[PDB]
Amino acid sequence: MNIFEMLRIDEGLRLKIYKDTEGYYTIGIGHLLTKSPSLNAAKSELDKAIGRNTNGVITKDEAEKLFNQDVDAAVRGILRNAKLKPVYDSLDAVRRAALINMVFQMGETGVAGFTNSLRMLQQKRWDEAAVNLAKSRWYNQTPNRAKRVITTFRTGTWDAYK
Repeated sequence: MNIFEMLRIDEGLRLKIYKDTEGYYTIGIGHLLTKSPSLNAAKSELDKAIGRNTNGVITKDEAEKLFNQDVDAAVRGILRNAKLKPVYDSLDAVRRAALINMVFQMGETGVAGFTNSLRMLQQKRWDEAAVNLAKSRWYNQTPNRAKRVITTFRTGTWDAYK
């Protein structure tokens, strides 16, 4: 297991434009295209992202390329954020993956907003952090995924993805 397989499990793979859990146009392995309700706007974002006229359909190779870019972006977002970087640096590799997963799903700004959870994680108060993380719109809207990510923070193992 690793962050790529972890996110493939959580996000799946769809080669045509779909809507994510919030109703936003998305493609591939959880690649958000736009928050606009316009499919045409989403298609324009897709073409720009892939570098060709796609008409809403991509190949697996293309989906994987976007995915690699998006994981990279999540990691750099963490490292450039003054709230996220010290927490990330304090964590072991498995729990670092849990933090990347969160940023992949909700963005740097969103995760950086988990101020109290982040503090508990830096203090290595795992059970307390797990309870605090679940007191969130995140957990209430995507509870099974959030439970997997929280279990990863709580235990420092990949047990929730086996």
